Order: sequence, then structure tokens, then C-alpha cells
Amino acid sequence: MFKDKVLLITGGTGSFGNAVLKRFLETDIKEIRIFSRDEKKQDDMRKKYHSAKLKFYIGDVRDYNSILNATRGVDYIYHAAALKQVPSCEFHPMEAVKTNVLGTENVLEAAIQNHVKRVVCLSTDKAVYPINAMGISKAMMEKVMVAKSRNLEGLDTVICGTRYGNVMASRGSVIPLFVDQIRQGKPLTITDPNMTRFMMTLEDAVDLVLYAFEHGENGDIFVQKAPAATIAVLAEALKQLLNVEDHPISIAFEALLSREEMVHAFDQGDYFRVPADEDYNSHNTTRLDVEGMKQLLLKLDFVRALTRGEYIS
Amino acid sequence: MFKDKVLLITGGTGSFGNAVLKRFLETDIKEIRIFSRDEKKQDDMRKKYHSAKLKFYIGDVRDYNSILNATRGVDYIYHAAALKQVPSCEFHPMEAVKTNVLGTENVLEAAIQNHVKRVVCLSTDKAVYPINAMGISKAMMEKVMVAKSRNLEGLDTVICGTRYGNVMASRGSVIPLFVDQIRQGKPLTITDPNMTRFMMTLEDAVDLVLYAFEHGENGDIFVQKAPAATIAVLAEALKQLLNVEISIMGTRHGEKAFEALLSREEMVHAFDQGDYFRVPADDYNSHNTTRLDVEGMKQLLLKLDFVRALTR
Amino acid sequence: MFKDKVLLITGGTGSFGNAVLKRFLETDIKEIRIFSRDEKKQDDMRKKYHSAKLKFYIGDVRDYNSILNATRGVDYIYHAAALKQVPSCEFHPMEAVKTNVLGTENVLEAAIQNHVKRVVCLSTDKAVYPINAMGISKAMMEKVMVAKSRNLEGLDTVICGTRYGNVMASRGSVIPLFVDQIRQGKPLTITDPNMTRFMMTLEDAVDLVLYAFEHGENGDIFVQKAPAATIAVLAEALKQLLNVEDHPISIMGTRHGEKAFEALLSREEMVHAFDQGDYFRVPADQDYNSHNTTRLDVEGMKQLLLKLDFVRALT
Amino acid sequence: MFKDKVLLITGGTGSFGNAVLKRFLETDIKEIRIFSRDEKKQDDMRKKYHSAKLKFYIGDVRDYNSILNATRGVDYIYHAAALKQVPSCEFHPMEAVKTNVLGTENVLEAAIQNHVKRVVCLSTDKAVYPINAMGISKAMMEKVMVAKSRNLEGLDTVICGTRYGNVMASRGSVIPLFVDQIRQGKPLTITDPNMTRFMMTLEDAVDLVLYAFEHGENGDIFVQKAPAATIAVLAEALKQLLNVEDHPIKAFEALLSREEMVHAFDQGDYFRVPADDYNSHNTTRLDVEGMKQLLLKLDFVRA
Amino acid sequence: MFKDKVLLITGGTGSFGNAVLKRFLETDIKEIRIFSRDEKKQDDMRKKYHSAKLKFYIGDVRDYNSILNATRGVDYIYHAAALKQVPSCEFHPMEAVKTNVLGTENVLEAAIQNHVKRVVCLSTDKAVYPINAMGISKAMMEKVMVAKSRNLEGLDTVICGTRYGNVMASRGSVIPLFVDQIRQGKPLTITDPNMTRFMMTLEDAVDLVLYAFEHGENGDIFVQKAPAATIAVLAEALKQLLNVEDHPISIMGTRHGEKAFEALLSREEMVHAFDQGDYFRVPADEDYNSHNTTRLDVEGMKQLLLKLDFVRALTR
Amino acid sequence: MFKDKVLLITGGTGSFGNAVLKRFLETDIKEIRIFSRDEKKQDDMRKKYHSAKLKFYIGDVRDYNSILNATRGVDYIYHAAALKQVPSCEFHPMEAVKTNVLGTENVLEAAIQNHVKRVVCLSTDKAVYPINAMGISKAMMEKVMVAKSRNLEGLDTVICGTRYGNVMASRGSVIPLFVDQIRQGKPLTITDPNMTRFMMTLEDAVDLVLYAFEHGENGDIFVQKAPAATIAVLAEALKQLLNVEKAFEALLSREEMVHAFDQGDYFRVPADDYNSHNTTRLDVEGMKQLLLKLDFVRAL
Ligand SMILES: NC(=O)c1ccc[n+]([C@@H]2O[C@H](COP(=O)([O-])OP(=O)(O)OC[C@H]3O[C@@H](n4cnc5c(N)ncnc54)[C@H](OP(=O)(O)O)[C@@H]3O)[C@@H](O)[C@H]2O)c1
Ligand SMILES: NC(=O)c1ccc[n+]([C@@H]2O[C@H](COP(=O)([O-])OP(=O)(O)OC[C@H]3O[C@@H](n4cnc5c(N)ncnc54)[C@H](OP(=O)(O)O)[C@@H]3O)[C@@H](O)[C@H]2O)c1
Ligand SMILES: NC(=O)c1ccc[n+]([C@@H]2O[C@H](COP(=O)([O-])OP(=O)(O)OC[C@H]3O[C@@H](n4cnc5c(N)ncnc54)[C@H](OP(=O)(O)O)[C@@H]3O)[C@@H](O)[C@H]2O)c1
Repeated sequence: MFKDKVLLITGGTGSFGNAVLKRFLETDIKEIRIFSRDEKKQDDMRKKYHSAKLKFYIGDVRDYNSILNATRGVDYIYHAAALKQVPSCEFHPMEAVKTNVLGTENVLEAAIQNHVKRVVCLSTDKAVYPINAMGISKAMMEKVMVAKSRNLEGLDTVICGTRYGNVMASRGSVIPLFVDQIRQGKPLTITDPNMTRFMMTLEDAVDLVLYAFEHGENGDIFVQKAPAATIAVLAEALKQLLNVEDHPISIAFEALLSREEMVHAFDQGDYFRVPADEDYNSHNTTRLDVEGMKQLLLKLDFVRALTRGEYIS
Repeated sequence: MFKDKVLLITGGTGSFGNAVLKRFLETDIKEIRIFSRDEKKQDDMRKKYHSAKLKFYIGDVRDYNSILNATRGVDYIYHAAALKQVPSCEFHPMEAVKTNVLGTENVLEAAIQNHVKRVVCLSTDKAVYPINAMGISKAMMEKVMVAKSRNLEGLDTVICGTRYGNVMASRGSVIPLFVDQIRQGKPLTITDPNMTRFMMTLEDAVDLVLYAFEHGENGDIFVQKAPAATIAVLAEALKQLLNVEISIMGTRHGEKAFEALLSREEMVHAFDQGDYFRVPADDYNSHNTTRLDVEGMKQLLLKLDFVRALTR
Repeated sequence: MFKDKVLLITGGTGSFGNAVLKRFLETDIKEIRIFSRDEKKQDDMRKKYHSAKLKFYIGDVRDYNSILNATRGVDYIYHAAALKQVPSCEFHPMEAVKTNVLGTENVLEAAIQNHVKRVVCLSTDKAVYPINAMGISKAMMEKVMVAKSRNLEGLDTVICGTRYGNVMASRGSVIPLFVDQIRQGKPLTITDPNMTRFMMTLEDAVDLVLYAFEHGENGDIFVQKAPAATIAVLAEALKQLLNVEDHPISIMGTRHGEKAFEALLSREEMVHAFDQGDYFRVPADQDYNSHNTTRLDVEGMKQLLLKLDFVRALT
Repeated sequence: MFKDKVLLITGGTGSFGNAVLKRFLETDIKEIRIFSRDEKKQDDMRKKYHSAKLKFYIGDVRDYNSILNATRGVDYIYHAAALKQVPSCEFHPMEAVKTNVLGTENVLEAAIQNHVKRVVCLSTDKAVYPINAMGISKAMMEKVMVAKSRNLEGLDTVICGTRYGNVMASRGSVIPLFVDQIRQGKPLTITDPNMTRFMMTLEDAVDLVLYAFEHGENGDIFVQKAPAATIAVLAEALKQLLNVEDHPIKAFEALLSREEMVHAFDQGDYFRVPADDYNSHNTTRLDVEGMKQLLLKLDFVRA
Repeated sequence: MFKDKVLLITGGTGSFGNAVLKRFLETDIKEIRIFSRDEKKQDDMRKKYHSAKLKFYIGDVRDYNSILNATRGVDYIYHAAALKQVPSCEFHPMEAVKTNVLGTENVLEAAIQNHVKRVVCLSTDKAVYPINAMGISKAMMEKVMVAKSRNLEGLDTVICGTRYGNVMASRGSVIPLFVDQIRQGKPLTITDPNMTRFMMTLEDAVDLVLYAFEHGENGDIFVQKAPAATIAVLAEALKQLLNVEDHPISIMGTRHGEKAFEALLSREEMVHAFDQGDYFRVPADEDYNSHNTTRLDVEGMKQLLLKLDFVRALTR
Repeated sequence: MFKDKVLLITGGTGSFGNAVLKRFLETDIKEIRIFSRDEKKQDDMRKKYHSAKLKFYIGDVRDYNSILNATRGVDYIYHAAALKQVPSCEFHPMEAVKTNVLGTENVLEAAIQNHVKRVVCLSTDKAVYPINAMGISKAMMEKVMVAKSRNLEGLDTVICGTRYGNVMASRGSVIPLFVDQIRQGKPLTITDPNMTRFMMTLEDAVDLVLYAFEHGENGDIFVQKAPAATIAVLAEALKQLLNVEKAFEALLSREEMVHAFDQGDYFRVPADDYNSHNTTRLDVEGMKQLLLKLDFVRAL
């Protein structure tokens, strides 16, 4: 679907943006535009990929004119620019509002003005039953995206969103913490052995975005079905992959869709599709055993490498 | 404490603003300013109170210059301007952000610039564990109020907030609607019989706002303790008072089954101050508070004049 | 001409907006959008009409983005959002400028951007020979609308306006004040018995807007011809309909800022206006008042009063 | 009253601003700031006056920040920046609103923020019974000025206004047209000989602004009493002064409305309209002799 | 190329705008819109040309809505609105930025929204190697114009620029000063006799704009090749044409902030420039200045001066 | 002059900002506020320094309200927020204008409104005889800083600036490239052997800012005198140390050099030629002593 087309990714210097580049840079796509504020991160990527298809635009989604110019001639937009950290959003909620909410309004308005064909907005499980300023701002962003998706019937723009939770082995998460502790001979620090988390990789997320991109109608929100595991099972599976069963250990659920969303949702195989108008959480989804957890971990390249005595990040 | 002071109420044409006028207009306060957008409502209100202490300002809290201008020479502000209806905010969430969040940032910034001494912001229980755009926007508003309340260490401005739920015998609430349905001989329309609500009056909310006004520290949020009841117990108690011993519809979209005034997180830091909790800046809900039975519910209803009028 | 079309009324929760719904809602129009600021009023309207064709948009004409979003996919706009009260505007003239003038520029620019086919702007007789801030701002609005309409030759947007004065039995006007005073046994309070007003119903106003809507060219202002009456003759006609011919009347005296006649077209306008039967058309450049129009006697005034259901019920 | 004070004139490059400069530059005022958009006019003016007391600010009254910055440390403001031509305003009424109404709002807000002591706003007779966009916009400007002047009780700022009509020997006005037509041997172009205009000089206008400046209270509008003449009387007196007798050849201006006249204070040479009919037809009529004596106040005519 | 078309000139009340009007007003062009802030200058022009083709718009290029509105139905735009005086920009550099940079951005965005076919932006030699706030701001404008000229591939708008220095017999310049001083028998005031300037008439500038208008691709900057001369040679050629070969000259000294040459293309630009006959074309990605271009001798300088109607008149 | 004061650094997450913290965090200063846009960098710094004196503000200098808010209660500001990369500014000159010029206008205007006492602005040698969008934008910023510094006589705010070039062993500079190229076994990639650069460390840069902070008058720009070296002498001295045996920058224009005050180790350009070819040239021995000021170099 990307042949001779132009894709723009807001927040493209982030982990998502990189995942998308690695998949698409050497395909038949014409151009990938990276839109973000930071010139150092953009320079590093330029050198890392050394690809003529990769165009970099300095800009801020808070700035309508900026995004309006970057989206001239663009076919598709992946909207991933956000403030995503909990403490900074707690202390500067206006900043979260300006970026996540007003920023989102700008990209969509620019997309509509420039006749962009498709826009996918990335959202988080923290938006379902939100408890802090970051989560709240993402919940508000969804509401905004859905309202904006109305009246585009004559026009040729489809806007929809995807929602996913934390991905395995992202920065400062449990898996790289456990791996380090095992490498350093330290006991694993475990809060609650029975705390459950959804388990999905960064590749799975890219697939979720690709699915929404192909199948979405205005205002749709897609969620990918994901299995879950307890921290107990995660630690056990990891000690077995790294050959340290005889290794010391020292001693609550996330939701992807609310009850309300569940009653209206379409089950579409590996995805739920929530059309615009029990909970689905890590406790009641498919539970992984150690063997199934080991298969998921082995989808991480740094972990495959460890079982060979190789070390990469 | 209001003697010869100037009070400005944003959203002053609403039910809150009226309750505040009825209490304070004929006391020793120098001036009450009503700041809102609607010329019709202001005109009606002006005729109703016909008081020289009552000054009217047309303006929108979305307009910084406008609120900056009206708060020149003001000592205290009750910030009550909001979009508060659920369906309206769901279909227009940007309007809720512009009014509830950005509008609040404007009022607070104007207050700081004009050396206003105290501001109390009104919030709702729907901001706790919010599930709809209205509640989400109010939750965001609380965070902004709190964040703005820091760095005022040099300045002589105090900002705090209050949070309360639905009041009994309000314009479009359950009690006058049930009475109205009976007057028309129709069965009572109930969404969820097992739904609990805090039972509280407009008078109590004014007390709550006055309480925060006297005692608040920067970033404080006050909540008033109240008993609760199911709509079932409420409907039953009202039928007994009216001597006429129901249609169950469904739980409506974006409507919880209980109201929450403090989250689990807040409950941990909150100070219990007798009839109020005080949440300082940086679980308590209608399900686990004092539950009223038909007898307890009746003794409350008989304190409401709108009900007294009907039993007499 | 409205079949399967989308109409948006800015200021749609007002009396004009309601008259338009009562006429068009149950016709073959596709959708009517109401655009205004107050959620309370919109909610009442929604319950009142209970129609799937009626869509509500919260927004302010001061906000370009807001009206730009509400007019996407719209065919026609009736622009009726205004601040119209005289005392309120004298103390806050910037608010009048912001809503009446800048708000009008916003709706028109949005209309041009969303390729809306026709926009009719509602104006008032107070724009003719204006003496106060409300009136001054409405005069400026007409000029802004007219200037905006001289830019559209490449585009498929037509912009024009209508001008009319108060409608009979509007809120806080003379007729319901008299009816009330009669019901409560009080003498009728009259300021100046010889004061004349144009006599015109709310249905007549909808017809005027429809006329402009059908026949308007860029920058036109349309005015509907109407008879007038003194308050004396109005009071007499009403007392007879209510069978209270000998009911006292109190001559209070002339109010601050209340004229004795209204003008619908100025002398300068009459020189250029085209007589088109029941309407005048003032073309854009690129005296007609209540004293000298057709004067009604009591019998004529009674036939007009009987057009109001509010009065019919009383007989 | 200007001793060691700072005066800012918006629209200072105009004919009024130059009249004020000619008057005040060589007094004990500390500084006169000229605030306007045109670098050309400001440069010529700098060269013409070659004075260290004369400071120039490029800026637009539509730009709040610009005027906020230019008025830091200013004691007094004469607000004279406006769009004034009638045809220009009919075709671009938004520019008139932006400059005359919103621009004025900015100057007053800037003056209030910077604690400027006095602001006098210049207005026109075309604002009384306005019939066109230029006049309507000036009428709006007065209402805005008056409304802003309420709430200054805590503050030490006084805002008021002046209103006057066309001045004699201004550019493209009646006198230089008649002078030019005689120079070119052409007959005098008269629309209506029986139409009356107030007769007043540029120096008189400067006096009017100084009067309001000294005596004004919040929201006051001052008007200067002036005699009037028919264009007929004007042509004759002018033909006689130039020794070219027997040479081939609204309808009045109003300075106070009926409503204002009821509330106005007669203060000798001035009316003072306090915040809440006088026209050229019914004011003192000049005959040919009185017109000649006025025309001789123009040095331009003496030659 | 102007038949039945609509042309808009920002800054149309200035000297360039007049030269374009004198040239095109009485041709088959449909309409010329003059867009500027000053009602006085516009009224003067209106009377001067008395042409039904000449339409006036009040507005500021700093105001996006104003220019958006003025360019509806416009085919071509000559963008000549600027703040161009050196002292003025030094004390208010923000005003230079607001008008020259943000104003240019507004005009270009308006042109794109209204589907204007071509825009030519006028720039100055002071943008090459800029040393003061006026020049610095004009350099920024070119960068902004070039950057905006990208991504218009789908759209049917072309944006390009021209750069030129002072033209002969413009206001407050050397020639009308010398001509006046001669008529009053006063000696000619010369700062630095060896200072070289490019020699180029107002008509040449119009041709340069017309050329850029016909030939430009997005982001192009055109420069017209021009010979140069010293003030010494300028004074001598003029003294001979006016028949005052024996006319006193006062050497004041080199003036503050006045260079001895102007540059039209930098070394870096010359490396990338295309030679197109009478013009250089710098595409969007030796120094070329008045010292190293063709020197005019007195005789060749006479032939240039004789192109001015103002000078031809005096030899009669 | 820092005792119990509040310092705010715009762009505080940069290499300069980190240098200032390393120096001042554990002194008797009351508070250091870091104002920048990036939550990731701010978080890492919070973790790295773990100090209660270090406050973080998310904000953009393009946003007047944001900077107005973070400067409430601030005594001194180091304005170091900029876009400084050349290609990036060539393709996006409006972003350079918005951040470097309008952003600077916002900081000073907020500084004035909140009665900040002293503001020092950081500028670059590329503002002298500028040739590309980044440099042009910085030159404009100086003009804006200087113009803003007039009219402050009544107010208790002083604004001034500093200008310096690339510092030794900065990211993507000549030195770490040479070290890395030996590390990857390739001979060193040299553009022009004869090209001169001023030779200066990050610590010297902090001193320059401290100097301006102590001595600045309204509209002043300070430059620190520094020696220079050929790329040859730079390359040669390092190869001896490592045991493996345009073309100049300008700091003051001819125009500035005429009015500049010589103040010992600094030039002070008051409001209204000095380059790397004609400054003190280091030989291999002098270059050796300078390279040894880098801990990055000492360690090897
Ligand atoms: N593990 C996950 O990846 C995860 C989990 C749950 C939800 N999500 C959601 O998926 C989205 C993508 O997440 P991510 O992991 O890729 O986050 P990320 O790594 O932090 O990337 C965010 C990027 O957004 C850019 N950005 C921030 N503010 C901007 C602005 N005002 N204008 C333009 N660009 C701006 C930043 O680039 P610059 O600093 O260069 O400007 C930043 O690199 C997020 O919105 C997130 O809520 C992700
Ligand atoms: N059950 C309850 O009533 C309840 C419960 C908990 C908390 N609260 C909170 O108490 C506050 C007010 O209570 P309420 O019952 O009196 O609400 P209300 O009756 O709806 O009155 C709100 C007022 O705000 C004004 N307003 C809305 N938008 C504005 C704007 N953009 N600028 C200026 N004024 C604006 C409206 O007046 P105009 O239309 O004239 O502009 C309206 O009169 C609300 O913030 C609400 O969240 C209410
Ligand atoms: N060799 C040199 O690098 C050199 C030499 C002389 C002078 N200077 C000047 O000194 C400063 C550079 O210092 P530096 O190199 O140590 O830091 P830096 O690495 O260049 O980073 C500067 C910081 O500015 C922040 N920033 C960028 N745009 C911003 C904005 N719009 N609002 C708020 N913050 C913003 C960035 O932080 P976030 O991404 O977190 O927002 C960035 O970390 C610049 O002014 C530079 O021109 C540099």
C-alpha cells in the first residue's frame, strides 16, 4: 500500500518511528518524512540510516503552520508525537495539554487541509480509566481524534487510532531490569509476583498500526489482542533462557478496553475494532505459562543474542 | 471576611452563582461582579436582585484580556464557569478543553497579575476516575489549578479548589423530575436502581465553597463528607412522603454506578478535618460512605423546602 | 432547493432559529445544524423537537476554528448570532465588536473556505442611522459583509443580508406587556402614544430570509415592506380583541434612548434601492420609516394581531 | 506641565503630530516619542527637526507588544494614529476596525499597563451621526475609549478625547483646491454653495488637545466651538484676497448630537461632554469680511 | 504573458510599483492590485493614473487574513513590500523581522492557499554578505522564500526571487543630487571617488522582474548582469553631458557604513550559478561585485545616463 | 554573587547547561532552574545529579506564557536555547527564526516583566560575517538583544551577551573524530591542513559567561581572547600524545574591533579585525598543554 507514496511520521525520532523505518525504508515507498523538534536526534538518524528516502523536518505539532508545511504532498500520517512521561506531565499539565491535545488537533486539521489520505493516531492503555495527567491527556486526545473524524464524508481523509500498552524491553521497563540483575549476579527485585501485564513486542505494535492503516474507518480505534503473564512467570522464563535457575529472588493489572467499549467492539481475529459512536484487561486475557513466555522473549533480538553468548542492547 | 471586599464570580448566572448571591448580596460586601457571556441571563438576574452592589460584565473566560479587565480591583474570585453537560462535551471535546482547561488557566493568570487575594475553583466528582470528556476535562483543570498554585511563594495570591457531586432538588435532577413524573401520573424513570449518589444540597455546596475560601492553602482541594443512597432508596422514600406506591431503563453512556470524591491515591494523603477532607497538593465514594435507608433518606428529604411544600 | 441539503444557523437557539425549525425540520431538508454557545439551550431544543435531522454544535463565532469545523459539508448558512441588547453593549462595546463584527468576518471566511453556497446575514433596523454601540456595531457588520462579498467571482459562494426590526410579541416587547397588564387588572403602560413601529410577524421574518436566500446577489441587502401603527392604535386593537375596550391607560412618558419611529432604509439607500414588489433590494456599490409607510387603523391592526397564536388563544 | 516629561504621539508623522512638534520641541519637555509605521516619513522628520529631544519608534498600534514597548517610561500619550479617508474605509472596513477600534484598545491597554498618566484620543465630527465606515469606526472608537475609562479608580491614568472637523489649509481640502484652480485658470468647483463647514485652523486643534490634556476627567470628550461659512462665502472672500473677482464658478458638519447637547457643559470656548444640536448650519456664521480675516491666518494665503 | 490576467503588487506604492504601472497599465492586462498600508499614497496614485484597471487594497503583509483576502482571483504577485532603511532596522530589528521575514512568509502562504500561479520576490544586494539588521533580514527572507518553494510539486504555484542593487536616478541618490548641485552652481559633494557601484536603470529592474517571471523555477534567484563605475567616472560623464566640464568637486571623505563596492553574488553562489545570457540564475540547493565586473569608462557611462529621460531633457 | 539566588538556564539540558551545573550545584546558590522541551533529557539529568536545588521546567522559548511562568522569582538567566546546526537551519530557516530570534525576544520580555536582574545571552562566532541561515539567525538575535537593552534605565534589569566558537572535544568536532579514527585504525580524515580554529575548552566558555555576568552593561557583547592552531598543529600534537607517528573563524568584525574595549583577557563590544588566522598561534608544544586540559585527553 506504500508504493510510490509519501509517509510522514510525527514524533519519528522516538522508538516507534525507528521501528517503522527499519521496516519500510528499503521498500517501494517513495519518501518517509520524520517530523519532530530535535535536531540532534534527527542528525543521528540521518547518519544511522544513510538513506535517500528519509527526509527530516524540524517542527513542533503545537505549531499549525509548521505541520501544515511538512504535510504538503503527504499521502499518509502516523501521529506519534507525545509527552508520555508521568512526572513531567503531573508538574506541567498545560504542556501535556498543548502537545497531546492541541498538537493532535493541529495535525488532523493540517491533514484535512492538505488532503492527506490516511492518518493513524497512536494512543495508550493508560487512556482507559486514566489516573494521572499523562493518561488523562491521552484520553482527551482520543475524544478529540474521534470528534475530528466527523464531516469528512465528502473529503478524502480517513482518521482513526490505535491503542497499545507498554512494549517488551522498552527503556526502563522490567525485562531489561531483570536481564541486568541477572548479568550482575543480583537477586531480581520483584514487587508483586502476581501482577499481570500484557506482553507484546515493538514489531506487534507496528503491525497494529499497519492494520488500522489498511482497515480503519473514520473514528475507529483498534486494539491488538495480547496475552498476559505474571511477573513470577516472566522471571522464571527469563532465568531459564539465561541459564540461571539456581539464582536468588527478593519480594496490578492493565486494561486495553473498558466494559463500555467491549459491548460495542467488533472481534476481528487478532484485533478489536471499537467504532466511534467485562473489561479487557491483563488479568482476564489469555494467560501465558513459562513455555509460552519463553517463546515471546525469544522474539527479542537482544535476548536471542544472549542465549548465544552475544551482547547487544 | 467579606466586609468591604470585592467578589467576582465567573459563571455567575448559573445555579451556584444564584445561591451565592442569595446569601451574600445584602451583607456588608462592597460589590459582587458577575462575569459570564450571556446578555439575556444577566439582564434577568439584574432585574431579579435589583441591587446596586451587583455589577455585570459580559465576557468569556476563553478571552484573557476580558477576564484580566474584569478582575482589576477584585479581592476574591469564585471560578464557576464551565461546560458541564456530558453529551455536549462528548461530541465537542475541544470546547470542553477551551472552556474548562484553557479558560481556567486564563482566570488564574489574570488573578495572579491583578493581585487577587484568593481564588476558589469549582470541580465535580466526575473528575475522579473520569470516564467521559466532561470529567476528563475537569480532571485536567484540577491539575492545572494545582500546578499554577506553585511559584506563588513570593506573591500574595492563594488558589485552591472544591469538588462536589450532584445536588438534590437542582433544576434538572432526579428529585424534581420524579415529582414532575408523578404530577403527570407517569411511572418513575430510573437508569440503575443500584446506583448510589451522595445526598447533598445546594446550600451545602455553598458551605463547601465558603469553607475552602476560609481555610484553603495553595493547591488544596476540599471535599465535603456526605451520606449516600441508591436511587432505589431515594425513589422509595419519595413515594412514601408522597403516598403513591417504576420503569427501569439502562445505565446511560458515560454514567458510573457510584460517585467518587477521593481516589485511592488521594485518600492516602488526605487530611480528615471533621466534615471535610482536605487533599493537599504536591478510597472515598458513594458506595462505601454512610448508606441511608428509607427512614434516613426521608429525614433528609424533609429538610428540602421543595419537598416540604408538597407534603403541605 | 433545500431538498437533501444541509443548513447551518449560527445563533440557532434564538427566536429566529426556532421559527426556521418549525418551518423546515419536517421537510425534505437533509440536516439542520444549530451553532451556538449555550449547552442548556441546545439541550432544551433537542428535547423539544426530538428530530434526527437536528444536529447541535457548541461553538462561538469569535472562534474561527470552531465555525470552520461546524461548516464542513454545509450548503447554506443563516447567520443570526449577535449581541442585540442596548445597555449591555454600551458598557461593553468591545464585546459587540468582537461578536457582531469579527464574528461575522469569521463565519464568512469559514463559508468561503468550506465552499458553502449561500450565506444570508441577519441585520437590524438599528443599523440605519445608528446612535448607540449595538447599532453602530450592526452597521459595521453590514459594511464588513458587503466588503467581503466583493471577492467571490472565481468562487461559488454568494453572500447577502436582510434587515428587519422587532417582530410582534417578541420577548419583553409591548404586546405581551399589555396582555399581562390586562390579565392582572393594571392600566396599560404607554411611553408615547404617537410612537410608530413597523408591524411584522416572525413568519414574515422567515419569509424575508427565504426571499434573500432565493434572490440575493453578492452584497445585497433586502428589506421587507411593512405597515406601521402607533402604540395607541395597537393598544386599542388589542383591547378590542380581548373585549376590554374601556381599560385604563397610563401615559408614562418617553424613555431615554427610545425614538418615536424606526427607519428601515436611509435616504441615501432609497436613491439606489430597487422596488421589487414586497421588498426593497439595496445593491452594493462596486427615506423609508415607520412614520411614512402605510399607516394601519384599528381594524387592520386587529387582523395582524390575530396572526399571533398567543393572541388567538386569548380570544 | 510638560517639564522634564515624556510625551508619545501615535500617528506622530501626520499633520497634527508635526503641529505639536513645532510647538513643543523647543520647550522644557524631556522627550517626544513619535510612534508610527512609515520609515520614510520618520526619516524626513528627523532631518527636518534635527533635535535630540525627538525619538522615533517604528511600530503599529495594532501590535500590542510594539505599543507596550514604546510606552515604557512615557508620561503622556496623544493618540492620533488612524485611518481617516472615506472611500478607503468603505472598501476595507475591517482595516478601519483593526486600526481605529482595536488599535485604540491596544494603546489604552498599553497605557494602563505602563502607568502612563494621561492619554488624549483624537476623534472627528464624522463620528457624530455616522453614515459611513470611516465615521462608524470612529464612533466605535469613542465608545471603546469611554468604556475603558471606567475602572481606573485604583489606577493613576486619565483617558479622555477630543473631537474636531476638517481644518483649513489641510491637504486636498477646499482652500488649496480653490487656490490651485485659480492658478490653472479653471472655474471654481462648487457642489453646493449653500453648504456650511466649520472654519478652524491647525493651531486651534493643538489648543483643543492641550485643553483636554489639562482639564479632562475620565471619559470626557471636548469639542471646540468654531464659526462656520458657506462655500459661497468662502469662495468670495478668497476671490477678493487674491484679487481675481468675477471668476467663473452631507451638507453640514455636526460636532455634538442632540443627545450630547443635553448633557454637555458649556465651558466658554469648549463644550465638555461628560461620560454617562450643534452643527455648522446653526453656529456663528461668517460673512465675507470675517472669512477674509480667517484666511489671512494661513501664511499659505498671505503670499 | 499578462493578457486577461490579474496582477497584485505588495508594496505597490513604492518606486518599483510605479515603474511596473507605467509599463503595464495601458496593455491588455485585466487588473493591477496595489496592496499597501498607506491610504494617502494610494489616493495620490489613483489620481495620477486615473485608470479603471487599477484597484487598491489597504492591508499589511504582517496580516495573513488581509493578504489572503486580497489575493483571491490573483494570477501573479510581485512581492515588493519591505522595510529597507538601515538606521530604522538597527533600532527596531524586530520590525524588520516582522515585515521582511514573517511578512514574506504570509504572502507566500496566501499565494499557495489562493492558487496563485507565480510569485516573484524582490531582494537586494545588501542581502549578500549582510552586516547590519536591514541586510541580515533580507538574507533571511531569501532563505525563507527558497524553503517555502519546496513541496509545491503537486500544486500549480511557482515561487522565485530577484536580487538587485540601487537603480539609477532613484530618490535621495547621487545623480539627482549632482544634477541639482549643478543647476544651483554648487560644487558636487563626493565621498569616495573610487567607490564603484553597479549601473542599472529602473527599466532594467522591471525587465529583471519580468524575466524571473517568465523563466523561474521554484527557489530560483535571478540576478541581472550589470557593468559598474566609479563615482569619479559618474561625475565626469555627467559633467560632460550637462556641459559643465569645469565644475568644482568637494572630496568629503569616505562615509560611515558605506562600502567601496556592492556585491550581487557571493563566491559560494557563483560556484552554483547558471549563466543565462543577460542574467545569472542561482538554483535552490570568484565573487561577483561592482569592483570586478565590467568597468565603464566615461564614454560608456554617457550612454547609460542618456537612458534617463531626466538626463536627456537637460542636454536640451 | 550567587548566594541564595535563583538561576534559570534556558536550554539547560545542553553541554553548556551541564557544565554550569557541575560547577555551581553544590555551592550556596538557592536554586537552579532548567528550562527546555525534552522530558527524556530532563529526566536523565534529574537522575544524574540527584540534588534538591535542581528544578525542571518543561517549556519552549517560543511560548511567551511558558517562559513568563518559569521566570517568576528568578534573579538571573543564562539564555542558551538555540537551534545551532547548519544543515537543519538551511532547510528550515523559519524554525531558526522562531527559536533563535522570536524565542530570544520572548525570554528578554519575560525577563523584564518578572524583574529578573541579569540576563546573559549566548551567541556564536558564526554570527560574525554570517553566510548561512544558522549564522544569519544568530546575528539577528544579537541585534534583537541589543535593541531590547535600550529603555531599561528605570527597570532593574541588565541584558548582555557573549560570543564564542566551537569548543574543544565537543560533539562532532575535530578532536573526537581524530581520536575515533585512530581507534578504528583509519588514517585521519582532514579537510584543510592549514585551516585555523580558535582553541578553547568548555570551562573557558563558562568563565566567559561568568565574566559577562559580573561585568556586563546593557547591550554589551563579550568575547574571550583565545589562541588558535592550524589543523596541522592540532593533528600533529595529538599524534605525538597518542604515539602514532571557511578556513578561519572570526570573533569580532572590523566594525566591532574599532569600538571594542580591551579588558585584558576579554574584548567588550559596547552597543551603538579579530580572527583565528591573526590571533596567537600555538606551536605543537603549546597545543600539547591545551590538549592536556581535556580529561578526555588526559585519560588516554
Ligand atoms: N513503549 C511504547 O513505545 C508506547 C507504549 C504505550 C503508548 N505509546 C504511545 O505511542 C506513541 C509513540 O510513543 P514513543 O515510544 O515512540 O514515544 P517516544 O519515544 O518518547 O517518542 C516521542 C517523540 O515525540 C516527539 N515529540 C514530542 N513532543 C513533540 C512536539 N510538541 N512536536 C513534534 N514532535 C514532538 C519527540 O521528538 P523530539 O524530541 O525530537 O521533538 C519524541 O521523540 C506515544 O504517543 C505513546 O503515547 C507508546
Ligand atoms: N450539579 C452541579 O450543578 C455541579 C456539581 C459539581 C460541580 N459543579 C461545578 O460548579 C460550576 C458551576 O456550577 P453551576 O451549576 O452553577 O453550572 P451552570 O448552571 O451550568 O452555570 C455555569 C455558567 O458558566 C457560564 N459559562 C459557561 N462557559 C463560559 C465561558 N466560556 N466564559 C464565561 N462564562 C461561561 C455560563 O453562563 P453564560 O451562559 O451566561 O456564559 C453558565 O451560567 C461548574 O464548574 C460545575 O462544574 C456543578
Ligand atoms: N560549539 C557550540 O556548540 C557553540 C559555540 C558557541 C555558542 N553556542 C551557543 O550556546 C548554545 C548552545 O549551548 P549547548 O551546545 O551546550 O547546548 P545544546 O547542546 O546546543 O542544546 C541547546 C539546548 O537548547 C534547547 N532548546 C532548543 N530549542 C529550544 C526551545 N525552542 N525552547 C527551549 N529550549 C530549547 C535544547 O533542549 P531540549 O531539546 O531539551 O528542548 C538543547 O538541549 C547555543 O545558543 C549555541 O548557539 C554553541
